[PDB]
Amino acid sequence: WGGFSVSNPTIQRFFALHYLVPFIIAAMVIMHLMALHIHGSSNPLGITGNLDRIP
Amino acid sequence: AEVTQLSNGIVVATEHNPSAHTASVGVVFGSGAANENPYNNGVSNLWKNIFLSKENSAVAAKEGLALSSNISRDFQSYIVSSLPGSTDKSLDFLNQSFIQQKANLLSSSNFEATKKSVLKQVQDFEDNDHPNRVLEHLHSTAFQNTPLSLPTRGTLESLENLVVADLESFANNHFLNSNAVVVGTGNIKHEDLVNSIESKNLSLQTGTKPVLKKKAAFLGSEVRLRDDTLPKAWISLAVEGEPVNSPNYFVAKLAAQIFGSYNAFEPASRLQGIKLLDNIQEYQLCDNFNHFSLSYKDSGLWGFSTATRNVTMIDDLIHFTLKQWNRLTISVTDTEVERAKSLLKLQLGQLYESGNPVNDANLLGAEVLIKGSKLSLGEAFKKIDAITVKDVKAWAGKRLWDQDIAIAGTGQIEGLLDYMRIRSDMSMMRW
Ligand code: HEM
Repeated sequence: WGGFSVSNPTIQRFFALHYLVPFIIAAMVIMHLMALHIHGSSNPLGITGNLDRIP
Repeated sequence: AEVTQLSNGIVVATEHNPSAHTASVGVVFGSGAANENPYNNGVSNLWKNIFLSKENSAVAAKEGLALSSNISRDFQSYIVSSLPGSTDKSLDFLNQSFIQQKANLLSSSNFEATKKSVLKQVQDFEDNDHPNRVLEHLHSTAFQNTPLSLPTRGTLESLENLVVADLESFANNHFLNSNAVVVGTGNIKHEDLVNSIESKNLSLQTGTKPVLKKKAAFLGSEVRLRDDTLPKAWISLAVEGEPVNSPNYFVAKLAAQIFGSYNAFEPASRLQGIKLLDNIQEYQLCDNFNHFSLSYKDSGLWGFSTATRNVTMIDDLIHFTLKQWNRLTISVTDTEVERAKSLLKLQLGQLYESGNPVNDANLLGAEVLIKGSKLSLGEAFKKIDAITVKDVKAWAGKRLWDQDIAIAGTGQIEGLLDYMRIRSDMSMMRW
């Protein structure tokens, strides 16, 4: 809180942390897309893709 | 000296060679494996193979004759080859085979020994001759539901469904005089044959024309025969080309000439002055390729054909090549064009000027059928050379750029990409 209540040192850190974090999501979206990448997407059939891929 | 052409009912054509050790005579029916139908396919290749069954070929083997036969798409030929002096020994043996005899070759012991060998024939082809197999299907899909589609050697399907009653059904309609031309090639005179021809009487089904079908047509399409057990990958691709007797017949053959034909093994091939070659060789994208402008009476196929053991990188293979094809429209070097004109001539030669009479026959027979006469090499060359760059930049500009293609293939072609890719590489992005 940085003090007695949700006060001023609070909204100010909440702004700063609001700036920071979306880059963390994006950082994380990248590992998320990396995992996605090494196995590739599934299908509305839950069988193997490897017989009929398109780009 | 300029090829002879005279008709007394039987259009008699000949072409003299004073330095030929032998000669050849025969007929060419102006209707081939593209005058057939869906379920009688291979009837024209069935006719060829009785004509060479031991029976008739032992006859002409005492006589000293050798027989030659081939079926194309627009045409169909029956040739006999012997020494130039035994020139009546040819004409008579021809006469026997095509007006005299009928059921002497059409036995139920003959025909069920030919059809039981044109069946093994078309079962090694589609089994182990992938480059032509691929090449053949290319027609099947580009010219789907239309004359050219029918494979020349016929489907193993419509080839076990055919009896002798069907060999004739095609014979008595399309084996006429008003659809044929008699040829004289090699070491004989015009006044030797057309004399020995008006020596013989009779007339088979006079007044009769052969019949017609819906004229052929072309449509962008694929057909893919994946086979991951076959060590290579075979692909053939093309656009709606140019017919025989088309304004750009030569313009189009010059284009093919540019990119040409590769064999990654013959060090000679590796050095050709072909731009595309710069790319393909870096990683060894393929084992070979070659181009073409196949011309037929009604429609044509400009494209190319490739084999490759390189499976992960076929996608570039097709890419580099189809991009090169774009230059033909937008940026072809004039000095490339000359190397074309030049090389076309050398190729167009060994085509027309080979020391083998049987070839000069079909060549003659087919051409003197479609346009009436043959065209001389000097005539051809006079045209080839007229060709500017603008010749090639307006032909590609209609025929090549952003037009539907026609792919086919077999082997490890998982890597061969899709149709909206491939087709899309027909153009390049412009401002
Ligand atoms: C920033 C938020 C997210 C982004 C940018 C994102 C991105 C993607 C993309 C682009 C794909 C490929 C297209 C698709 O399959 O939908 C995908 C699939 C997938 N996502 Fe995400 N996603 C997000 C959130 C999530 C969340 C919140 C979860 C789980 C809690 C998740 C788990 C998965 C899984 C398991 C797949 C594979 C789906 C399949 O097999 O088709 N993702 N995601």
